[PDB]
Amino acid sequence: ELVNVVDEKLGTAYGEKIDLNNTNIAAFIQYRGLYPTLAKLIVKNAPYESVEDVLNIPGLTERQKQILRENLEHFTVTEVETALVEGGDRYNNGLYK
Amino acid sequence: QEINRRVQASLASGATLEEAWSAIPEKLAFYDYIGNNPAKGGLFRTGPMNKGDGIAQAWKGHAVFRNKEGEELFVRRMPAFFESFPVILTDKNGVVKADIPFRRAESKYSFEQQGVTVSFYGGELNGQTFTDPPTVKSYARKAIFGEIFEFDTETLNSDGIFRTSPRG
Amino acid sequence: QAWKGHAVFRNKEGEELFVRRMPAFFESFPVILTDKNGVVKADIPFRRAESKYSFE
Amino acid sequence: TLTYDDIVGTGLANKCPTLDDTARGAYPIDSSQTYRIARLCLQPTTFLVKEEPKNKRQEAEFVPTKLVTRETTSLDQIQGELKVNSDGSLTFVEEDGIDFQPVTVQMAGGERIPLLFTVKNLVASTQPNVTSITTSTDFKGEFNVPSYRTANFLDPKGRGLASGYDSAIALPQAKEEELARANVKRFSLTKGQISLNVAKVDGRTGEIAGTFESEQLSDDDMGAHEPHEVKIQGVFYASIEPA
Amino acid sequence: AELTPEVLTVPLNSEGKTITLTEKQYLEGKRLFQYACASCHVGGITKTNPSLDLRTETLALATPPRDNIEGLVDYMKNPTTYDGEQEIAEVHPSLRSADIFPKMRNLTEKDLVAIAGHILVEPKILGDKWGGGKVYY
Amino acid sequence: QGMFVLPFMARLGVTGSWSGWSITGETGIDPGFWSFEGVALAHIVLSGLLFLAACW
Ligand code: CLA
Ligand code: HEM
Ligand SMILES: CC1=C(/C=C/C(C)=C/C=C/C(C)=C\C=C\C=C(C)\C=C\C=C(C)\C=C\C2=C(C)CCCC2(C)C)C(C)(C)CCC1
Ligand SMILES: [Ca+2]
Ligand SMILES: [Ca+2]
Ligand SMILES: [Cl-]
Repeated sequence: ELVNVVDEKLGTAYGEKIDLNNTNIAAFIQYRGLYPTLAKLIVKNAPYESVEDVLNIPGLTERQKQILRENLEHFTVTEVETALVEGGDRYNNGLYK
Repeated sequence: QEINRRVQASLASGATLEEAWSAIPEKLAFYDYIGNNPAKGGLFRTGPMNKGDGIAQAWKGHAVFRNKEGEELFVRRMPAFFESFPVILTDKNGVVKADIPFRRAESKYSFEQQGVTVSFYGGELNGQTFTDPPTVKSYARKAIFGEIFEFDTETLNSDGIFRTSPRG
Repeated sequence: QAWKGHAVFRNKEGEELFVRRMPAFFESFPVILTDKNGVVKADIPFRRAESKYSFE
Repeated sequence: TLTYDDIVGTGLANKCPTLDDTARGAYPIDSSQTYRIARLCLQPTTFLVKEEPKNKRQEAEFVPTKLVTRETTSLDQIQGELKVNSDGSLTFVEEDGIDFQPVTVQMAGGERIPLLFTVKNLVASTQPNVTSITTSTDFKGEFNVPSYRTANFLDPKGRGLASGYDSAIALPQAKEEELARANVKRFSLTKGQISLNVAKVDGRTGEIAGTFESEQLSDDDMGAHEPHEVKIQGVFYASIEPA
Repeated sequence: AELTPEVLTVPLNSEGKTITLTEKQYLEGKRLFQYACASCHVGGITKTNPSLDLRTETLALATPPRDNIEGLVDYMKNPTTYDGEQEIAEVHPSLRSADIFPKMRNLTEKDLVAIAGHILVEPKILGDKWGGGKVYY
Repeated sequence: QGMFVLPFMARLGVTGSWSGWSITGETGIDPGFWSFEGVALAHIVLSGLLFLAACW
């Protein structure tokens, strides 16, 4: 029984929040302070077992940790979907304006 | 409009939703289906309407769409002009609540996100509710055509493409 | 698509039985099984009421 | 030393560097030192595809094919860590580079077999106690083969995985079930295998060259049909460096 | 509809203070924006980086906030990334890089104020078209 | 497969196609010009030239 996996993923938390494991990087422009620096570190250090695990990225400043903490309510994680992360699509998903 | 008038008159007299819709004659629902619109054909699409969408077997009943909050959603109907048409659902005031997205990466209205559901009243599917996004989408795809019917596509090797009527 | 293999027929007693082949002449042909000496051992009967050689 | 203008349009840009016949030396591995491959290059010379078995269910053979996508085939500028393991074996961990090429080869009878020839996320290891890389060293490992098309790819009727229609809109009222494999796009991810056989070593410069053979699946057109089995053969080059 | 004083009233700073631009300031703003910025920001998007647009909410969520005259003028003097982390005058037009972006050399403080006012006022007129791209043309 | 002239071409040594297959089940053979396609083409061209001569 065949499933469209992106559509399926949209019914998970991926469709409601920024999925640190899957969401394209431009999504971090939605909230203050995440783009491009933290966004780059987050995508680079994925996947994550839990949202809070993002705080363990090496090299972070205290300011950065605090921003991450203020925006955790906006993050989620789901299983890595190959279709969303191959091809470097997390950095450029073929979508502009 | 006439179908809705009859259904409203049915609800007003105390009928349940299911009863109200089951009282709708199948013939009338069949007139409210774009496959019977004579402006949907093709010059070289030869033969009877049946060779296209198939021999109509039965009305499935009226498809009612709802989101996770339980607000009733309405599929935007395909105008005759369009050989193909997107799938768009709005609330009663025409505000967009759900769709079938083309690009997914920035989708905000997927049926999956909005938890769109469908329940059927009247016809073969009376009383049934489907919540799995693939099936609800399928019925939405059919709902752009209006009332949804079961077809025999096997008997005539129907090809699935609308043909015009003797009127056309 | 593929060969199914060589069919070998046996009765309850275990004697190998051999299907009588259709000659080119016959558009249709009965199903008759004989032992190695050509003695009839089994068939698909037409009339059943007095069948004595049915596969069953 | 050749410039771009010397190379452009000759075909040489698709060739891996070679080492001459005197290069049969040995490159010492200091097990206390960390190492990198600064450039790994793979130039395929033959593409073989396993014919689909007639139904006899004997051993289906790999048959030759003709390359039609021209000299666009080599993997190059690949780099990564070369770990020294506790048993003295070496493991290459691919990090990055131009580690894939789309390739179409054409079978006897005209059938075209597109594939994603790749060593993406390669993990290849040697035999134990490799105190030096010599013409006797070999690397063996596996890699990832992602879908030949990525998620945005739209088929000719506009259907796709991460974008596109989710139905056959030209057949608005056909029964969906028979068309499901085509309507519903799926993203493949399978494993490939590669052997690197060192044939040449310059002990002084850290360059090694040899032959390779890889095995992987071809394109499945986002799940519409069964992929073919492919075996790729060619030459390779790597420059080892302390890092 | 008219270009009223109210349309032309935009946030001066983050502290609730506003400025009402004159019609002549708005026209100057349009003109200078076309002259120095539109090559990349035509219609409020960004051609060399479409992820970032000039919509007011987007500007509001930038660091420091840019949904005001002060923020934009400063951006035009000392541009940063959206999070404020690195200064990008070297690859983006500014007074500070007026040497490498020569169109910025004759731009005065008054001009920067006019441009800022165009950027904030235009979405008040054009709505979703501003920063909308081709979808909204 | 209901092949009629094909067996006559094969019979006299035309066994391969330009497309790479052979009727003996080989792959990656180069039959040269005289593949089945080449025979067909030669016959077509011959046909045309005979047409012109007939006209003359
Ligand atoms: C008023 C005329 C008329 C009409 C409206 C119909 C309408 C109907 N016919 Mg009937 N039909 C007609 C005459 C007509 N027919 C005639 C005279 C015959 C005898 C040959 C038939 C035989 C017939 C059969 C056998 C069948 C129908 C069927 C049907 C239906 C299928 C229509 C079809 O597929 O169209 C197809 C129409 C076209 C593809 C358009 C043709 C356009 C032509 C080829 C253009 C020619 C261009 C010209 C050469 C240009 C010259 C240029 C020069 C001046 C320079 C349809 C309801 C079918 C049906 O379903 O019945 C149950 C059915 O099976 N019809
Ligand atoms: C006077 C001229 C210009 C002004 C005032 C201007 C204005 C702005 C503003 C306010 C931003 C911040 C976007 C945001 O925070 O949402 C921005 C971003 C950006 N603009 Fe300009 N624009 C101008 C011209 C140009 C030109 C000519 C280019 C390119 C050649 C350009 C390229 C960019 C880029 C690349 C960004 C985002 C860079 C980053 O954040 O890392 N702009 N612009
Ligand atoms: C040897 C060789 C070959 C053989 C060849 C052949 C077989 C060929 C033949 C030949 C031929 C077969 C030729 C062709 C011909 C003739 C011509 C050269 C043409 C012509 C005519 C004309 C000139 C005419 C004109 C006109 C017409 C068109 C019309 C009307 C008028 C007129 C009459 C005037 C082969 C292959 C085996 C191989 C090797 C060897
Ligand atoms: Ca069919
Ligand atoms: Ca060796
Ligand atoms: Cl946006």
